[PDB]
Amino acid sequence: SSMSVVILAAGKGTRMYSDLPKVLHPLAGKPMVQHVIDAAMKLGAQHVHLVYGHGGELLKKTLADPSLNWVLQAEQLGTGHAMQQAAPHFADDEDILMLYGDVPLISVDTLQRLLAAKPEGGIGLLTVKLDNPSGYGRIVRENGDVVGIVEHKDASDAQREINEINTGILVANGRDLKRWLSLLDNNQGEFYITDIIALAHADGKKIATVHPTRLSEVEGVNNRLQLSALERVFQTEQAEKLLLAGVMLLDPSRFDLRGELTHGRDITIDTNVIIEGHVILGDRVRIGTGCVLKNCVIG
Amino acid sequence: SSMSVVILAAGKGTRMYSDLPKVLHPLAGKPMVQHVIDAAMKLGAQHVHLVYGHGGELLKKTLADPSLNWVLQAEQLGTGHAMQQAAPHFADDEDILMLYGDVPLISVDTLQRLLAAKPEGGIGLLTVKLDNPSGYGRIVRENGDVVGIVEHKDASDAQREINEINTGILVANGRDLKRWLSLLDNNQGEFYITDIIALAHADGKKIATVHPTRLSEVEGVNNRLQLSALERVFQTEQAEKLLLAGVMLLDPSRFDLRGELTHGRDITIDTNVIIEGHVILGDRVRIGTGCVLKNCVIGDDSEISPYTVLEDARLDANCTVGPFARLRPGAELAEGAHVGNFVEIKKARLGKGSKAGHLSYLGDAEIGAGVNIGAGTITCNYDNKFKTIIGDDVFVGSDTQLVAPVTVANGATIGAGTTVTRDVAENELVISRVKQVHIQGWKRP
Amino acid sequence: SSMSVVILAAGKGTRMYSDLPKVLHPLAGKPMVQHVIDAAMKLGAQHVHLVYGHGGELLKKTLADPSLNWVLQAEQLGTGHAMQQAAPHFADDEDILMLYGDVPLISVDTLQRLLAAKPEGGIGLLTVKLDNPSGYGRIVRENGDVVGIVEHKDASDAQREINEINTGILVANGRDLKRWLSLLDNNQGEFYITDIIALAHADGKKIATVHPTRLSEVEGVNNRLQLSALERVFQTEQAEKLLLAGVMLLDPSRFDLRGELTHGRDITIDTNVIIEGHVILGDRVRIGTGCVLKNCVIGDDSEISPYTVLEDARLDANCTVGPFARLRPGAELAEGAHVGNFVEIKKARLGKGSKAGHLSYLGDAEIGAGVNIGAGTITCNYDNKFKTIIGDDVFVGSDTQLVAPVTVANGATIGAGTTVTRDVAENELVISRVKQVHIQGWKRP
Amino acid sequence: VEHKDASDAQREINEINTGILVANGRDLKRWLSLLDNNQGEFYITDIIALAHADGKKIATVHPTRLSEVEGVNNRLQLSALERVFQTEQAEKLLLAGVMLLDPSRFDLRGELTHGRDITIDTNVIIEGHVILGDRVRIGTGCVLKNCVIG
Repeated sequence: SSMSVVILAAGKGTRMYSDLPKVLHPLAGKPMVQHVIDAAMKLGAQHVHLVYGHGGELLKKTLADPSLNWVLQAEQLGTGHAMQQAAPHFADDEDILMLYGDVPLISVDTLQRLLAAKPEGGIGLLTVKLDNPSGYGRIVRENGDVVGIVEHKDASDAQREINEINTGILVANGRDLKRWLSLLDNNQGEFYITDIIALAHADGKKIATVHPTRLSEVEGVNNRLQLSALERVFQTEQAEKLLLAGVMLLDPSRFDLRGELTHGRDITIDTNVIIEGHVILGDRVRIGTGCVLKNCVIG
Repeated sequence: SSMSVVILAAGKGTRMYSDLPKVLHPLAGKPMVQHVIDAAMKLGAQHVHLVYGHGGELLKKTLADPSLNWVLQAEQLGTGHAMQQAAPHFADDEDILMLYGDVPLISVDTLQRLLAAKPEGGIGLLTVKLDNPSGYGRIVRENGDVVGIVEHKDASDAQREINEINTGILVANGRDLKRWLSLLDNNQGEFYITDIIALAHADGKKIATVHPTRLSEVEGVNNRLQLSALERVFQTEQAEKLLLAGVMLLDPSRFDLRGELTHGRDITIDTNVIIEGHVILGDRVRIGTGCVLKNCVIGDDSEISPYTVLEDARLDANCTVGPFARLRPGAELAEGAHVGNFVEIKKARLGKGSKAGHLSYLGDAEIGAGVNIGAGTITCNYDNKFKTIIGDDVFVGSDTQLVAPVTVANGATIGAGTTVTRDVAENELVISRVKQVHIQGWKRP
Repeated sequence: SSMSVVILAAGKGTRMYSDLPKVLHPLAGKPMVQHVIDAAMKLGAQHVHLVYGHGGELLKKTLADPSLNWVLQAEQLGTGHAMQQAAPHFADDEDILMLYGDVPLISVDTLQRLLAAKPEGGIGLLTVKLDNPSGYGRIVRENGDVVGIVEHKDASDAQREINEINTGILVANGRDLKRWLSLLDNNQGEFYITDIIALAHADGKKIATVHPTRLSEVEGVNNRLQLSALERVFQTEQAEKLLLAGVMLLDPSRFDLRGELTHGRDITIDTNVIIEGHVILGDRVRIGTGCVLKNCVIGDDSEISPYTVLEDARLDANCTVGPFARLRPGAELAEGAHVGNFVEIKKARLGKGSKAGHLSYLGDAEIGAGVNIGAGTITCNYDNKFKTIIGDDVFVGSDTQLVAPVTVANGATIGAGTTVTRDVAENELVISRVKQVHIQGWKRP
Repeated sequence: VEHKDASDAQREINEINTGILVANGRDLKRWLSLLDNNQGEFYITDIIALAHADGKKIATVHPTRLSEVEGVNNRLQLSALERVFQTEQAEKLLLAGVMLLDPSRFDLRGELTHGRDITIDTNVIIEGHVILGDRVRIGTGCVLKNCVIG
């Protein structure tokens, strides 16, 4: 079928204390936002629309990627407003999926379930039930039926018990989406993207929901501590994939891959090895403690 | 107001198997007991009384700290007895807080709550409820009211369910405290400090309690395994504080700070870096894997490549050093200077945009701007030690030995494999040139 | 009493993707199966019978161990069938315990409980209750009485709730065992070892059960991820044992022991140290970050600075080595000797208080006391290899090449950049001195 | 919130409205005739939000027994309340010194004045106002209505 993505990446990463746009900050040595692009590419995303506020120039700079469709924005005034700015860019015959540049770990499977649980003329919505939901958007169901999202803000004591929350990731047809959008108000002062849920049950459409398989898939980065946790998660994952594919790591928690590792059979890698760029290792290679390999072929 | 502290540190750290007094053992490179002193200082502690049994001499030795009031002790015979020995030292108008030298992680907030929940003419007592309380002192309340402490020892099956336990940390007015103390018995054979709780509800005073925010604040060290757990806790804490303040750590669980780190903005530190003493890093500095920095200033935009060691060294902006570089005290790099692999620098300055790329040793050297130090160059500066000086735009060929004192003026060039004993003049070339000698068809052994 | 063991190790480690037999894969640098042998040895195991399918030749090869009794096997057709192949090998008067070559962490205590809870003419069976038992063999009890094992396969929804599962480890008398075995069927197509449980309650014998104290004792390795988890468990264990026995590890999760560590008192080991072979460390030794020590003796009070590698090397007391130093077999430091950065030592001795500080290679050398080896000194000892000898109080200038065989007597001095082919006499100075040649106003390319 | 329009999340709210409440007559006159009919009817429920509206505080106490707020819509419900009411009366007489040989087979429909050490056997009914003196015995099955027994 036909499908495009939009990556929201316009806020101020104030708590990063950085002169570099938050989304450009690297995870396993590559911009958070490239992980999201990469994933979009893997979906078959026909076009990728990137919405940004400040940081514009060196955003499009540090991201060559001449294939992208950039979308300017006044000055962060509404997450929904942002979604309006790209609205005129959605073909009516294509699905439009919404992602965030600071949520780098969202897996394809979880998105390629979202795109299957989308009800014709409706929304596919990603959700997660939380241990402690003590500050997020509640998923408000009636008979287990999604009707709309409640901000932790205006949430009755009764609602605050709603474990299940909004990841902010969702789908919808481009036509239907153009619709639901520019029919929303500003009476925080901003426009909430939340609303198009009730504004969809409004005109009698069904909003389905799938869950990500890992909590980390929907973890957002606001600061470096958060990013470092995601780095570790990402590295543990890579390490376990290499272990299961036959590479011996003498300590997978002291291993780092920042790129690609092609390997043959019966390789041993000791502690504190870092692999950057693209490394090709043949059969029966041994890498001792502390080695750094970047863009190497080892026979 | 007025407030003093007492640090108990008299027991035998037998399970440390050490010739060093337990409390002197370092946490993040500093004596357990100094963490406690430090904290006391941060309270405004007017005086600090330290009670010790054995280890006395090298205790007061390894702790200069001429500001402290030391208190000897017969030979560990009562934790309460210990508290008696410092009792005559408490002014009646001041609060007296009690801490232990082997509980290094106790936060100020937790103590500066204890000092607020102290009831006039009474005790402020720190407590913690335990997952498994299977061997500690129970807090015995009646209507939620603290009345006294029960040792796990003499504790009914019913009492043993009391989750909440005694940290051993508490407050009280110096006057009232002097009182409650020397009114206790020895009928374990010792005197329990526990008792002054009931001996306070005795004369109708109220004993309040606050809790520490982290369990680790009241963790005691009896052995090295315990100390290592606290080291990790302490390091995770520091690491998270640097992450939240804007420093990127590529793996905060493979990071160690043993001292102080002043930093600017957008710094990256890769895995397995250790920071000792006081390190100042400017904006946009990158530290690669495995580097150890001790008492260093690194200027904006410098890059420290993997496995580089620096101590008492200075880099201006835009310098590059490593991999496999060793900078010793006095090592100085001017703006945009480069030091490469297998290079050691001691009491030497390498001027603006100068390069020392490979296999060199530079000590006691003043080197100017735009200088090229070829691979294998050695300052042969030991015979005290003597000074080598090199001006701007000098080219030093590979495997040159500079025999100090020697001066090489600006624009001079030095051929490879040259020994330099005499001074070199501006733009002069010098080549230590011999004649290679030839045998034809030589049979190699 | 009398007791033998059987180690099952015949399956295909397909999910290891390896050309090496699964059980030979190392845990802390030694074959999984050797951990099991080791343990068997510690039981007093009179004989050890090892059952294998493929991988035979290099199994018995990579395992010298001429003490073992090998048992071939058609081609993995029954875990019970395997147990049949060794059946004719069990003496009727001895107990026979069953272990698996890919379960390396099984402790002696757990086996030396199994061997105590064995009912005369019956089975001692190791079991574990699981958080999630969602695929293993259930232990089926009636009145808490073991009657037989159910495969997750054929297990009613009701049975699938049975937390307790089969480790596959068990005991039995050799006589009784020979019995229960060859009375089983093949009607998966194979023969299940499971059955001899019901086939024991059959002839009215009691099958007892003990549990291992740690889940990891019965963890099986099918792949490398699993093996790495066991490596970490094993290393944490070793690290904690060293901490409790008095060694300070600055981060026990970045420590690795692959062999044996004998140690004295008050040793500090910083992060990312690896210990291989057998290492002996004296009192008060310090090992810095990143060091690798293999088969070394380090004397009291020595300091090994960061990123130093040593193998088959010896340091007496008070030596200092590193950072960035490389000691190879035969490297020996006498009391208070120092080796610095970018220095390699091979079959060489550096005598009392001698120094080799920078950028040097010393092999096949006998160097005396109080000797100064200048920066960049090389024993040019390869043309077999020849011996260089240097007495006491010798000064060797920087970038000297010592061309062996050569002898430099006591008190001699050698100028910088000197090639030494001939012997040097007591207190003689030698300077390989040429003449530096001068061009004025030279235009550098 | 009426059970009707109640989110799945709200439906977890255990605490419910008895429909009993207080308020000043002045304030009450106010809150009332400021309500709509847009079930078609006017809900008394509303004056709660229409009170938090003009910034007043609505407190709440609970009854000590569930039966205090039990409503009768049918006779089965009424019979349950009858039993509750009779158990209560019976227990009050037991605690005040009257022996009932089976307080679950006793019925008081009115008032019983009594003296000391009275025994009442099973299946006695007391109607109107009955006065019993000390040490009176009433056997099984008796019905007393508006009687004085010495």
